Amino acid sequence: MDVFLMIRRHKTTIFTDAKESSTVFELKRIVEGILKRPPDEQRLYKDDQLLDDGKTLGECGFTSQTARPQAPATVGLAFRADDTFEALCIEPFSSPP
Amino acid sequence: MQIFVKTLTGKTITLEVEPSDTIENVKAKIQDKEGIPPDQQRLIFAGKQLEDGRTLSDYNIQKESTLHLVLRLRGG
Amino acid sequence: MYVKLISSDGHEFIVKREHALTSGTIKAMLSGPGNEVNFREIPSHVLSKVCMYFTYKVRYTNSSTEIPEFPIAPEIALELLMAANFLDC
Amino acid sequence: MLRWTVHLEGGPRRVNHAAVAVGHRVYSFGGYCSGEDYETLRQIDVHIFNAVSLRWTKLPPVKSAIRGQAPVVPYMRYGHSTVLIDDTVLLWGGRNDTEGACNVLYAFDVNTHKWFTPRVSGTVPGARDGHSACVLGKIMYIFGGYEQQADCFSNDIHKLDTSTMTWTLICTKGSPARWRDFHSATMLGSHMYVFGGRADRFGPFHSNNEIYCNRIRVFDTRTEAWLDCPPTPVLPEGRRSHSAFGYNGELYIFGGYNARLNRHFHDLWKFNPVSFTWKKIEPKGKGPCPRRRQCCCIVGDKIVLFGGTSPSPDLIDHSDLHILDFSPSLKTLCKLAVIQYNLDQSCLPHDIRWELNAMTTNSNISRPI
Repeated sequence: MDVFLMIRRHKTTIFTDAKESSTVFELKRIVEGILKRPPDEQRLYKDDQLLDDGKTLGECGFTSQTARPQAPATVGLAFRADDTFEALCIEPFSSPP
Repeated sequence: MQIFVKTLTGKTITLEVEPSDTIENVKAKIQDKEGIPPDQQRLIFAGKQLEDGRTLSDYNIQKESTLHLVLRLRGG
Repeated sequence: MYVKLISSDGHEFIVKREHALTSGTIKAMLSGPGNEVNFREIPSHVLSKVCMYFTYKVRYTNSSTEIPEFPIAPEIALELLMAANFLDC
Repeated sequence: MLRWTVHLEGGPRRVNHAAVAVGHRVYSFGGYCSGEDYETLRQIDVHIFNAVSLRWTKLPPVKSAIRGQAPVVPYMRYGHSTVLIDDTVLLWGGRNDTEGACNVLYAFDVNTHKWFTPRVSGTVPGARDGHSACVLGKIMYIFGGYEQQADCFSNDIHKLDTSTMTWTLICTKGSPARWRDFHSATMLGSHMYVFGGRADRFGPFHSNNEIYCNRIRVFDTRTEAWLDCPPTPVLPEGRRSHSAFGYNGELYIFGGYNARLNRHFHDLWKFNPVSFTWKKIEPKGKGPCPRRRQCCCIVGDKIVLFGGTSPSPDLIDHSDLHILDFSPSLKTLCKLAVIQYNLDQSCLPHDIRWELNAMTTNSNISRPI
């Protein structure tokens, strides 16, 4: 029912949750409240698949069983740069020794 | 006479007794066979508790009967 | 509503304030005298795992349904232990 | 979520003891152990488990206060109850193999460790073992047990009002819980929840009709009435000598023994009194082995479970201790991982190393038999 997410861009990671029935657009409104860019300036991705505003998270493939709080699913985020969008880029976390 | 004494768990002890033998005697023989002190033994036959004063013949316990043994629950 | 936790390598983790209060250390920092917290000694691969613990702990508190455990790999266990002790979580 | 986080050995080797938590320290009184002496004049025992350092200690023998007068201390016994009210443990009932059961009320001060026998009035309950005891405010409620003199199971409730040290046999309303022993009784709010225990299916006497109860019974201390309660579609197997404890408004039962099945248990069942429903709970980690007549005590969000008896791989008495943690911190989860994976601890800070040592070091009350 609930999906637990990491919304990731460059060196930014937002931890948040949402319903399977909530929309990609609603997800963009959460990003807007935090990172102060409107939804029309955002692209969200499941891996390399660009997500559409009107689709639910469930319709996008996110499921409660694979987006658990201790192992959240990653949503990629790209911002509009000037007239075009930046390439999706997520900086990896560091590594153990 | 050969009689049997069974706790509820399932252990069975065969005893050699005479109908003249008292219940105190039967508990004493159980102590010989199993090392259980008589004051920790409760004997039941036909749903009634067996008193130490009476003998086995007084309770209509014939050969090949089984008595039920209840033990003090020192370990709950 | 949200707070920002910055790792030693400069990753910024944005998490609900209520979830971040799972850490006694962060709770004290957010009520310091006179937002965001910078952790000069916790790297991102550890701090991301800590944030996952926050999410897990808040979601499953007073839960009795069978759930997966919180997974801790051998290669991270010592560092994660040191972060959990420092953060009091 | 809930997890067995500590398993330690070297504690008191006891079954049918009684215990209370005083802050972060568990006080354990008496109990039985095979091969040890329950016939000759012996003082009851007090062992203390510190739930922070994870260490057992034992109090020294009670000495005579004045010349000639015997030391004031209950004789060594099992099957007794202990409850805590403010700074006072009230110990009552139980028996040994020689003097039988006793019904003198004993009080033990948790700060001075002095024992006393307060003067009581009213109708003193008959001496017994395997009864339950619980408290609400200043009132201790005794229910059930096997009475030595009357030689029968009890279903009376006797209350001791510790403000006046007055015993009262309660004239209850409703249908009383069936006469039984080695049941549990647990206060949730003002209601006493009675679960389990050994009983007879026809009355209060042994008759070779032994049964194991699993229909929960509820006593309202305010109206002093046994309540008629709704059915429970799911319920645990009947058992005696489980532990019961109330945590966050719900009743929990662990372990015990069913003689009809000849089965020892290490299951955990949760009863929610509001919905009036049972649910079986599966903690993470390896629990205690199936056993009976252990003691459980609450310390914060953790249960300290220790002692008991179980069949030998013919019974063995337990000297071990388990901690069930309802809400493990990440530090606890990481300590367990470091231990499980056998990682080098020498580069950890000394405060963490002390915690790791505490949870991995046996005490020295006992040694393997």
